[PDB]
Amino acid sequence: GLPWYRVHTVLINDPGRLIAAHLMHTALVAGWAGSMALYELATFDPSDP
Amino acid sequence: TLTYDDIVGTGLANKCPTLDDTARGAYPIDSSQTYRIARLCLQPTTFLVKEEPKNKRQEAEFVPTKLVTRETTSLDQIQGELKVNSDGSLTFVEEDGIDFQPVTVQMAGGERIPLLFTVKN
Ligand code: CLA
Ligand code: CLA
Ligand code: CLA
Ligand code: CLA
Repeated sequence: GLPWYRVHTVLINDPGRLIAAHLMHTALVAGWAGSMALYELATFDPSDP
Repeated sequence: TLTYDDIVGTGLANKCPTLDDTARGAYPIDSSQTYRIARLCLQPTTFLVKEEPKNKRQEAEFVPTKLVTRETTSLDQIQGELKVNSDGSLTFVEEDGIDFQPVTVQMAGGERIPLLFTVKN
């Protein structure tokens, strides 16, 4: 019986699995950038600055 | 001196005849001579689309565009009597010839603006 907020604690020690974590919140952000980036890009109108 | 089997492929037949730098030597027009034109050719390079100006009324623009349909642009083989009317000026009246090449350039944005490059009638 390990409650959820405590579930991300898993690692704390074992920096290995953790690297892969940050290695993700990092691959998840980067994505979002290119993501909405495309999006906004899919809508910005240049017609008049 | 060049055969079709020699010029085909170069995308040259779309670019037309030059005159080397031995020019500036005026052609002796008569006024006693009928005179006609043989294959008048217009090879182009710069297509500018006047930008549909935004509602504001300050100098509408003439943006530059990218060519799409490769080489299907130039026009020639145009012929017509070259009139020599009073005051010694020449008027050329085209009777026929290949002159309506349809081109489509890509505007500033993504617009595909198509016009009918032509010098007819
Ligand atoms: C030369 C020494 C060195 C260098 C240059 C780095 C660099 C980095 N460490 Mg790091 N680290 C080091 C020593 C080093 N560390 C040591 C000695 C420890 C403990 C012993 C750690 C423990 C540690 C932890 C816990 C974390 C980092 C993280 C990071 C990254 C944070 C920024 C990032 O995410 O950008 C993004 C990076 C890029 C856009 C490109 C960088 C990757 C390329 C350049 C490397 C080439 C790929 C391949 C060969 C793997 C390389 C591994 C190696 C470079 C570390 C960054 C790449 C964070 C991280 O990135 O985790 C995923 C993180 O959470 N480090
Ligand atoms: C300032 C930079 C920054 C920081 C410090 C963090 C920190 C965190 N992110 Mg994160 N993230 C970021 C930028 C950042 N992020 C960016 C740019 C993206 C791209 C969208 C993400 C996408 C992302 C995802 C998908 C997840 C995280 C998660 C996390 C947390 C990992 C563990 C945990 O949740 O802790 C504690 C975190 C909390 C208790 C949540 C606090 C967030 C509050 C402020 C938001 C409240 C609810 C939300 C705003 C609206 C509800 C929407 C609806 C679905 C209910 C940690 C707090 C994980 C998480 O579970 O939540 C953080 C997770 O699954 N992040
Ligand atoms: C290395 C390659 C690279 C390049 C050239 C860029 C470039 C860009 N990213 Mg980006 N990004 C990258 C990797 C890269 N990213 C990676 C690997 C991730 C995920 C790991 C992201 C996640 C990300 C997000 C979520 C966003 C961007 C965004 C951007 C754009 C605006 C960001 C900016 O201007 O910040 C200017 C300011 C800084 C770069 C610094 C701010 C943070 C500082 C203040 C932290 C301080 C550090 C600390 C104090 C260290 C100690 C200081 C000590 C030396 C004294 C810009 C085009 C933004 C964008 O709109 O693009 C779509 C955006 O929202 N990126
Ligand atoms: C800044 C980065 C960061 C990181 C790496 C962590 C990491 C951690 N925090 Mg934490 N925390 C942070 C910021 C961060 N926190 C901030 C800014 C706050 C106050 C606002 C907190 C408040 C907090 C509390 C009270 C607790 C933790 C706990 C923890 C540990 C496990 C908790 C857990 O993951 O829940 C799991 C997360 C979920 C199940 C996600 C559900 C919660 C919301 C609804 C998710 C919403 C986020 C998601 C929808 C999108 C994210 C968007 C992003 C922009 C936020 C873990 C080591 C726990 C701990 O270790 O015990 C002391 C714990 O009890 N944190």
